[PDB]
Amino acid sequence: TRFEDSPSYVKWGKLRDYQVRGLNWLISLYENGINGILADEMGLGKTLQTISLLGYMKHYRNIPGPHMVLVPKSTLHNWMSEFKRWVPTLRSVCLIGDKEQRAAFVRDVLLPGEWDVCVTSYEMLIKEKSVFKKFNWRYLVIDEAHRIKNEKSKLSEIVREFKTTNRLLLTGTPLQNNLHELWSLLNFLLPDVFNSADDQKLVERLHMVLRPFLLRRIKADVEKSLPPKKEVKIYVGLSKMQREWYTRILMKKMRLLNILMQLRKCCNHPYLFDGAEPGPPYTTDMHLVTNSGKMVVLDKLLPKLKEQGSRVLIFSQMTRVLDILEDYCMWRNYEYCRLDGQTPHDERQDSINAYNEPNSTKFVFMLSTRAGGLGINLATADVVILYDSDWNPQVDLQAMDRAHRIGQTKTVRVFRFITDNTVEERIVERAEMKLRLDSIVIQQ
Amino acid sequence: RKTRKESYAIYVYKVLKQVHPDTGISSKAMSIMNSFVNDVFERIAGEASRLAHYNKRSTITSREIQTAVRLLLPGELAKHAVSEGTKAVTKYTSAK
Amino acid sequence: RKTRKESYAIYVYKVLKQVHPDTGISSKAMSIMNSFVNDVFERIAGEASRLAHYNKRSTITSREIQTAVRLLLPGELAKHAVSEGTKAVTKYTSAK
Amino acid sequence: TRAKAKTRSSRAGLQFPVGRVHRLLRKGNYAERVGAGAPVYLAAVLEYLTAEILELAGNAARDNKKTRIIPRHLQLAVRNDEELNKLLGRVTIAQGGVLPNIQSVLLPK
Amino acid sequence: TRAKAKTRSSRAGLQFPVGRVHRLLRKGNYAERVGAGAPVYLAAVLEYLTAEILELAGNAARDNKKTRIIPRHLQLAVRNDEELNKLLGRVTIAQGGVLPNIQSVLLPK
Amino acid sequence: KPHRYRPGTVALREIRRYQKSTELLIRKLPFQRLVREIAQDFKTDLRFQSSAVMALQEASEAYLVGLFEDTNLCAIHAKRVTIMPKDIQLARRIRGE
Amino acid sequence: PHRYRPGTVALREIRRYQKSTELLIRKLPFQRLVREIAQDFKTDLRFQSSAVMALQEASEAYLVGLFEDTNLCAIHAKRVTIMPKDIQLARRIRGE
Amino acid sequence: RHRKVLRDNIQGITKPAIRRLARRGGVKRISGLIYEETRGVLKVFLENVIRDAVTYTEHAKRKTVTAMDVVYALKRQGRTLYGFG
Amino acid sequence: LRDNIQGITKPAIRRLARRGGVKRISGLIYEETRGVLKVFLENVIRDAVTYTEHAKRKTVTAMDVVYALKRQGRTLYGFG
DNA sequence: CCCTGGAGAATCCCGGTGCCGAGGCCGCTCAATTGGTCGTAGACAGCTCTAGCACCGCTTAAACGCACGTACGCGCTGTCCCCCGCGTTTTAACCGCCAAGGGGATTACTCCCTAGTCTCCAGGCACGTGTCAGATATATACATCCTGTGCA
DNA sequence: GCACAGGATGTATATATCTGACACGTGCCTGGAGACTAGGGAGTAATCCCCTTGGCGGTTAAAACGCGGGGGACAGCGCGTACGTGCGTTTAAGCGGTGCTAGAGCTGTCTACGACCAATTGAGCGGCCTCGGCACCGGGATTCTCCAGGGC
Ligand SMILES: Nc1ncnc2c1ncn2[C@@H]1O[C@H](COP(=O)(O)OP(=O)(O)O)[C@@H](O)[C@H]1O
Repeated sequence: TRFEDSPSYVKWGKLRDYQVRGLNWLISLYENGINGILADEMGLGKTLQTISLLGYMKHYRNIPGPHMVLVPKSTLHNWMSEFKRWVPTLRSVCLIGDKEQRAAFVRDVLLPGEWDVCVTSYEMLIKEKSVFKKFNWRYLVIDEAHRIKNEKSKLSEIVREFKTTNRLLLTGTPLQNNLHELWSLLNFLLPDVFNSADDQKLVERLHMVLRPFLLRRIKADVEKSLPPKKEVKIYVGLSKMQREWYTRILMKKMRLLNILMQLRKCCNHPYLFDGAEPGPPYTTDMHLVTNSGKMVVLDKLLPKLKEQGSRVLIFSQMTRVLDILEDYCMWRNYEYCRLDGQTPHDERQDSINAYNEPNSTKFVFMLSTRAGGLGINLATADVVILYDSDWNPQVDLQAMDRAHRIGQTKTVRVFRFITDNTVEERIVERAEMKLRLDSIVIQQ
Repeated sequence: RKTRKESYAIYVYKVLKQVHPDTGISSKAMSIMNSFVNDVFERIAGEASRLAHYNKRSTITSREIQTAVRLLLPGELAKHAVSEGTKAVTKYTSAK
Repeated sequence: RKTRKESYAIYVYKVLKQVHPDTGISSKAMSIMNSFVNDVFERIAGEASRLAHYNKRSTITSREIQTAVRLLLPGELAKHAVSEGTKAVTKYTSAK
Repeated sequence: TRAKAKTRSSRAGLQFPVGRVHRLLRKGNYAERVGAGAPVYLAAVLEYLTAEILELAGNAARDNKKTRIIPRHLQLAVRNDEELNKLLGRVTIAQGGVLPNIQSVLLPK
Repeated sequence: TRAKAKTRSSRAGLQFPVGRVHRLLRKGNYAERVGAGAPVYLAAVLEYLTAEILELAGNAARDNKKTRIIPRHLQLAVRNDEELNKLLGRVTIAQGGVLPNIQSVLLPK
Repeated sequence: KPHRYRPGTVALREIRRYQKSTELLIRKLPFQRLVREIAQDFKTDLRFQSSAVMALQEASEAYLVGLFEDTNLCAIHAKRVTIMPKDIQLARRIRGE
Repeated sequence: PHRYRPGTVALREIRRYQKSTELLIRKLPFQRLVREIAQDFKTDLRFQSSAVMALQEASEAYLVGLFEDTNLCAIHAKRVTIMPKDIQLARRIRGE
Repeated sequence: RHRKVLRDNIQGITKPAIRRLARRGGVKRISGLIYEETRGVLKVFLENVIRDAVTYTEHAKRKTVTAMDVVYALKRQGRTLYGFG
Repeated sequence: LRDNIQGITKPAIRRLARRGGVKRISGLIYEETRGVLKVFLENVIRDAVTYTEHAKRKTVTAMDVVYALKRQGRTLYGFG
């Protein structure tokens, strides 16, 4: 009883079934005067659905009101290109650059009022909050809505300060740690409906409450590809130096302030501590692997996988651990590619393109777990090694799906290294609780 | 409910309105004024206690306070402060 | 016979006989030593009183005295004085 | 019956807490006894000093064409006055700056 | 009956009066209460400082071929030791004089 | 050909500017790292408040400004315009440090 | 006739007076000066001999320290003669 | 087996910062050897103040240094500071 | 009384300078030194007279002088 | 243009005098002992807000390295007058001595001023809350350096 | 070799906007005021005698005055060097977030051990005498230094 086919304003393509039904849901949401969250996993055209919604609201309903889209800086060019490609009728402008460019833009394009859609970023919004305050915005779209999940944050406060008539949250994972984040998002959406702080008494009541405010479609509508991932947990034991340092840290000159943060890397590698490594000569020979159980298992596994399918991704939460891994790979004469927070943007693209060549000698790609900008199409890999585990299960899920992309043709192995009788067991238990909460709430 | 913290801010504000009716004062300047009052109080009280100990007494009187004021303040300030304190003591003892 | 005056003269003489067994002192030097003892006593006691007021206590203890000697004496003197004072307190606790 | 309460500050004509001064004197471990007129004298002295500093700071603020006193105005008032400069010689005022002063040999010629 | 009186100085093995120090602390308006170990600690510190100064002064008097310590010897001992010089930097010793010291520029070339 | 001020007019402009302002002239993060390094030698496992480091920075800047004033006076006494370690050491020696 | 060069006798006097320990000002003129200065603050004042001696000792020490600092200033100026400018610089750096 | 040191923390007080302090002091020309001397003087001053502050904190049976401790240390050194309590 | 600062003579000032460790003295030093001595003595005597008046005595004592010197930061050992 | 050779000053070595430090004796008052009690600080439990540790992203001001030119620090020289060493004459400090009286120091007595307690109430402090002063931006007007250029 | 005009730079001045901290209003509770009783501290009077002041005479060391000369202060000059000024590049500071835990401050309770207070006392410590040894004074013979003249 709604738009059953691709609209007329959309050019260069016909919208598929999931996006047309999502557009129908957004139209019904606007008609009923409700703001909602669109969580269509990671890559089934959420941008396309938002663009189609804006085109509908401009054409089929003669309301040319201003619209704002908040996006990460990395996605600005993609958003503008998509706006020019799919719905060229609307006028979309972007605010980027330093003070002179910002002032020139606001004086030339923004203030006169020829624009219809504004595609800015978080930082530019914080810089130009005073200028943006004046307009009476109609539609406020927030890509990667998990950015405002924490109240008392400046972005959330500023975005709530604004004056709007419609809102739309665009996230991939709404629930990450606890229901307070979901309440914050729903408070931004409908402050009147949700104003207080907070399987029939639960689960079902949550589902029936959140159903008219959420629309999620897991990556199973299309499928026909993407062999399922196999996850194996490998348990390792502390080496002698790891055991001694663990006991010394627990009982108690280097400072040990965050004891959990010291126990962590102590599980990763004692070489991260000052003075644990042997003397000044500073050689790299066989006392690096034997001093860490994870290193021993990794040295057993990597040659095996290289004789096997190879193309292994190693995700870690520590750049120091990445340095030690780089030293090990250089000793073993593998090909290591590194992607880190300190890697410049040009180097990132070159590294990913070189690792994704149709025939390349690259074997190990080393990434920081959260350094990815939710892109990085490493579809040529086979094995994902989580050297260290994060509290947030969604971060690990994204690390895994950087190799579980659409272009994948071979099933992926996820090797999760866990130390026995350490704090990593507590970390894994916390992650399991969070993942179970997220599954029972959203995934069902 | 946070604990009670005592300060001279109310009285400094009263004196500010007395001497410059259309004037304000920021919070950091209030902190500076409070610290100044505390420091001067401590100096005068310590000098008076030392005077009492020197003269082998156990009571801090207006004589001790006046002598401490004369010892700590440089000249014109000292004499004007002596006049002010004598006025206050005379008014206090007049009918109270 | 006038009033009685207290001095550390006999104790200073005992210390001098302990240190240099066959040396003497003059009246002026003894007066200087008495003044020094009084001055150091005043400094340490005043600093301990300030510490007690800062921490909102009501008692001067060996911890206050130790902190005061750390604050007032420089370096090696502070270390040796702390060692000697701890020794004295330990012996007084054991023997009482 | 019971007469209405009147503060010692009101009876003395002061804008400072004579009673709080008395309590602080008795709690400060200065002497075992405190006279009746000593808190009055001390409150009057503190009031005079505060009035002097505030008047000078307000004059500085009016010179800078502002109606709120800031630590810069307090520093400008404390300096430029010999009495208060001598009284507060060893005192540092947070973000109070320094007096404008350039030595004559450094001036161009 | 009553046991034989033993001085707290004898109990602590000190040559300085612990009871006198305790009375001075109580009469000095330093705090409401005084602990048992504070007089002992203070007496020990005073004894150590006196011993240090007397030792240095006796050595100086020995270098002057004298048997009595005079203010000149005390001043020499204080000013020739860095720690005691820092402790007594603002102190003038009567009839103590100055250290022999001439700047190298003033010596004949 | 390009415009250039004489060697010393920009210095006088900077003197006037920095004697007219009240801000802190030392970078907060480097100063905090220095403070923590110095506190390491006295006690490991030490934590600081934001007010403590601010007070330390204020006191240090005031001390250095006063020292520089005395140093400039000594340099002028030596019939010079450039301040030197000789002037700094003389100022410290006279002050008693 | 034998005549020493201009500066050898000065060095001899320097060594002699740095070895000695007595007062370098005349006691009766100093006492007259002290009494004259005391006439400004109170009338018919009486003094103990020890009070005048202590005042003279303090004056000697203060002037000796000031002259040391003045000599250092003169050496800094690449001079051997001390000057009122050197004295003023020493006072200003000291904080007086 | 990877290591990389950055710099001494005393070098964080930079030459332009020392120049700004000298400008506020009223200095026109600055010698090139002034900066190391100033760094040493600052280090000594901070060492004294921080030692006194840490002594106060240890007496209070605490592991956190407070503005009160800093103020008390400065008052001990004779450099009373107004504006922090 | 009057004309008493001149009782502090040039030979005495020279002896003080020699103990300070100076070789050559300018001719204008003596009046400057007399002024410095006057200001120092005035401060000390003012404080001592304040102490004596508080004690309600007609005599100025060495203890009063010592207390004045101590409150000026110039502690003197050897008089009480 | 340093090496003897005299003078002048400082230093070691004896011998006689004085007065002050070290010891010894008396008397009193202050510390040691014992007993009793209370209240302060140690110990514990719960809450809430900040600080530390390892990361990521982004923006942009500030540090950094470099080169050129120019005041300036620094050595060097000459001149002159000023301070210094020495001798002579004047002066008042120093020391011993006497004399008189003012005021410091002590004691006895008593009263009145402050500490401590119990009631009672109102003034100050934490908590909300609104709105105006000051910061910031933007565009002119004016005051300052700097240099080239004409001219006597 | 000077004095002025103009250009360029920086700085001061007006105006409009916006925000977050200051100033005000409210409840309540904790500390200040009111009235009263006890007790010891200090005020007052009187006495003693120590110490302070005043005066004098004789020595003599020290200050004042003058002189003759060399050394230091100060002005001028010349140079080559290190610092100021401006510019383009790079770095890291600063701001906004994640994820967790302990530290610290507060409020509120309990409880027990150490410090205060009082009565008795006996030994430690202060004051007064006394005497003998070290410090001091004076005198003589040495060693070192400093200055001048010249044959080095
Ligand atoms: N023309 C298209 N329309 C919709 N989805 C597409 C299109 N082309 C590719 N995709 C899918 O989108 C995924 C990545 O796109 P993404 O940037 O996530 O878009 P969105 O942010 O809209 O989900 C790829 O895995 C690909 O399968």
